[PDB]
Amino acid sequence: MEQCGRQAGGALCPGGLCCSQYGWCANTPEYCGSGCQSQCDGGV
Repeated sequence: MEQCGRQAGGALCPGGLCCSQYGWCANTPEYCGSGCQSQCDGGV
């Protein structure tokens, strides 16, 4: 799992993954919902 956002110098997730409020990359509501830092729409 890649890191992102505040927790990784502002980095975007690879492969259209959502960056959670904790700075981890995945595509579940826990990552793409409230607090999502980037690519919250899956990179559409």
